[PDB]
Amino acid sequence: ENEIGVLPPTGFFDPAGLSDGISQEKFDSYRLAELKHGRAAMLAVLGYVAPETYRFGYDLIPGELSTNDIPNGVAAIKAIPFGGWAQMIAFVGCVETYGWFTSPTGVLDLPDDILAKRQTAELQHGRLAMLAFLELIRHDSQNLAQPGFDGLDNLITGLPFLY
Amino acid sequence: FENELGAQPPLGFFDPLGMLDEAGQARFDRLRYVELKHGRICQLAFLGNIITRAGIHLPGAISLDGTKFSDIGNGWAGSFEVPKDGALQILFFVGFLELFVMKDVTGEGEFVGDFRNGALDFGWDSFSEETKLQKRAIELNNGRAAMMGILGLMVHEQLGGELPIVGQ
Amino acid sequence: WNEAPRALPFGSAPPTLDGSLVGDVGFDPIGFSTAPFASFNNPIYQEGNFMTDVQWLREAELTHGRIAQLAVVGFIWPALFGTFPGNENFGGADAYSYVNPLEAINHIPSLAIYQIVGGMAWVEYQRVQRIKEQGKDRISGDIGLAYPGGWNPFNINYSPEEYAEKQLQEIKHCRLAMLGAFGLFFQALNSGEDIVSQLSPAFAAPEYAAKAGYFLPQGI
Ligand code: CLA
Ligand code: CLA
Ligand code: CLA
Ligand code: CLA
Ligand SMILES: CC(=O)O[C@H]1CC(C)(C)C(=C=C/C(C)=C/C=C/C(C)=C/C=C/C=C(C)/C=C/C=C(\C)C(=O)C[C@@]23O[C@]2(C)C[C@@H](O)CC3(C)C)[C@](C)(O)C1
Repeated sequence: ENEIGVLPPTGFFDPAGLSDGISQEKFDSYRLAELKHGRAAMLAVLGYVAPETYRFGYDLIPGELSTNDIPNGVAAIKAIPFGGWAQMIAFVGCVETYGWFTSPTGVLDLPDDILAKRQTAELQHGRLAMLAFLELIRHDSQNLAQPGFDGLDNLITGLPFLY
Repeated sequence: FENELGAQPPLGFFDPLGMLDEAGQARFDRLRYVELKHGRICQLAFLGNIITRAGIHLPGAISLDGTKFSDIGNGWAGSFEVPKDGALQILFFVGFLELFVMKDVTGEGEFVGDFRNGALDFGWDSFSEETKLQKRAIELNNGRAAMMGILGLMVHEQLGGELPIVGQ
Repeated sequence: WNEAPRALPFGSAPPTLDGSLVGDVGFDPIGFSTAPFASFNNPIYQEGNFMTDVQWLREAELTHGRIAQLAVVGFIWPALFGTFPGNENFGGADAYSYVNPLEAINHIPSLAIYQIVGGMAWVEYQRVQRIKEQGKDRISGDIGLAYPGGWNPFNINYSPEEYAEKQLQEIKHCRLAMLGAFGLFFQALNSGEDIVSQLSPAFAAPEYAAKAGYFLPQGI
């Protein structure tokens, strides 16, 4: 009803009443899911732009398949073999399930008000990144399906100084 | 375990994985024994490899049906031309040595690996107390070195490239 | 958390800053000073023997700054002071003629690279030994250069106030050199040229814009 993540641009934004009564556990699970989807969206937005200008020269499949040649965007999933996707998914699962490659020194020792404001800002930035990723995916798919549709050319219609 | 030999200036004691932690004494002795054995094996392997790659090859190194010594190459790839039964005898000899004098047959236990077979001493009481520690530490240090480096000699042989000093 | 420190007067700083270390103005908006940054997975760690997280961060900052201070001069010197008189009877095939700093990396024999790596590894090992032995009492820096007590071929002596001002100058130049090395490297990468060939043209004129000359006859 009233917790972190309520800021004045609007105020509550629950039109369809997806929560209504629920419970503390269900609300906490929903908050965790929102934070996870938000962090994933922010990482996706950051990673959708970097390869346009920089490229690591590693040979996914030694001998050939060298990053320097695979397409960027939604066309990489077809080029990358299934083995690499499985390996990286298993790796991130090892990171998530266990404490491996994770350090509790990032929790920090911030005071209460600072922590609350920082959490609200984190949620806001992530909520923006979600729709950012949605728009990126829709533009990429529409352009790839039919070249010339949505005449704005190049990936990343903004930031035209890259090209 | 915090004052035993092998903990010296360039790092003092160094247990990053922390496998020791709680232990008795059998584990420490077993780890020391395996470290020393890997040592000895690796120094002899590296010395043989460097003396073979130097270019000095035995005349009587010739094998069955002539197979002149100049034909023998270097490395794992170059080793695939020596007789199979010759290396079978060689491995018989080494497993024999594993089941032979290389053991505390006498029953003397100055330190882990001090077999000495009570018969072939070259002078052991002559050295002072600090000299024994210095020699054991230098043997162990002159070991850890060999062990890792040789893995590289083995890694670099198959990886391919041009290492310094050694030609390749 | 203290409010309105020197620099960021409209922000705040964690209380871990305090005074003590030289060059502290209060710049710490994020954090990094309220976490165990020198004790969690430290293999050399030693309870009742290590320093404070802030001193560990100061050591890291000093290392990065020293490297950058050397790197700035390394970038600048060969461009305008000429290359080393080497390549004589060395069989380098103009390997030193290149001046583009990102081009000479692929023409230098591995002897120099491995010599440099080994020497700096030796210096780092000396630093590690000193850090391990000075326990929770490290004057910071260590490596025993020209200050009385360690190696001092020129016998440099200074009053404590001289030492404090020298420390302040060192840290200021370290930060400035970090910024300068970053800028120089990225400018060289972007323009494909060294700094001298990039600044020299913008000094007199382009050829297509300067006038033809003076052709009026004299004496008529
Ligand atoms: C047939 C001859 C023979 C016999 C009977 C022995 C007998 C023995 N050796 Mg031995 N050894 C021999 C030949 C022989 N050796 C040769 C030719 C070498 C090379 C020079 C060695 C090197 C060697 C070392 C270095 C050690 C022994 C040890 C031992 C003892 C315990 C071995 C054990 O637990 O089983 C072996 C059981 C295993 C499950 C093998 C373990 C394999 C390790 C963990 C990994 C191997 C990785 C592999 C090489 C690479 C894989 C391929 C790669 C692509 C990934 C035992 C007395 C050990 C010892 O004295 O401690 C008690 C010891 O530390 N030996
Ligand atoms: C949704 C996230 C996501 C996904 C699915 C991908 C997927 C892909 N990226 Mg990518 N990338 C991402 C985020 C992502 N990236 C981000 C955030 C960046 C900026 C750093 C990049 C930068 C990048 C480059 C420069 C390149 C790729 C490439 C690729 C492709 C080859 C696989 C690979 O090497 O991945 C690499 C994936 C990463 C490097 C992301 C790792 C991010 C994790 C979270 C960092 C974890 C912390 C880190 C270890 C340091 C810890 C310190 C502590 C303070 C945190 C593949 C399609 C390559 C390619 O050919 O693309 C066409 C390539 O050269 N990516
Ligand atoms: C020493 C460790 C090690 C070793 C030996 C390998 C070996 C290999 N990796 Mg690899 N990898 C590792 C660690 C390692 N990886 C780590 C730590 C990462 C970071 C996440 C990666 C990320 C990675 C990527 C991104 C890719 C590889 C690929 C490859 C293969 C090269 C091409 C090939 O042979 O195709 C032959 C391939 C096969 C015969 C199929 C192998 C299928 C894998 C082994 C199944 C993995 C299952 C997974 C781990 C657990 C189950 C799923 C999980 C959700 C429960 C090769 C088998 C490439 C590849 O697979 O291309 C095909 C590739 O694109 N690796
Ligand atoms: C790898 C093992 C190793 C180790 C531990 C040492 C250790 C040592 N060597 Mg040495 N050396 C080695 C290998 C090694 N060397 C090799 C392979 C050669 C060539 C055959 C030499 C040739 C050599 C000579 C000719 C001399 C030494 C000397 C010394 C001693 C003083 C070092 C010094 O003051 O330089 C410290 C140097 C620096 C700190 C320079 C660093 C400058 C900046 C920081 C470079 C930054 C590098 C950067 C981070 C890496 C990325 C760049 C890269 C892509 C190129 C020291 C005991 C000297 C001495 O008095 O001993 C007899 C001496 O005169 N060595
Ligand atoms: C102590 C230690 O060890 O580490 C510590 C370090 C530190 C920092 C303290 C820690 C932290 C917190 C973290 C990780 C903070 C990182 C936060 C981060 C990186 C947040 C990204 C936001 C991105 C957004 C909002 C993008 C919007 C994108 C938008 C709005 C777009 O429109 C995208 C766009 O594409 C469109 C749709 C159209 C295109 O034509 C144009 C562009 C490209 C513009 C940790 C976790 O405690 C660990």
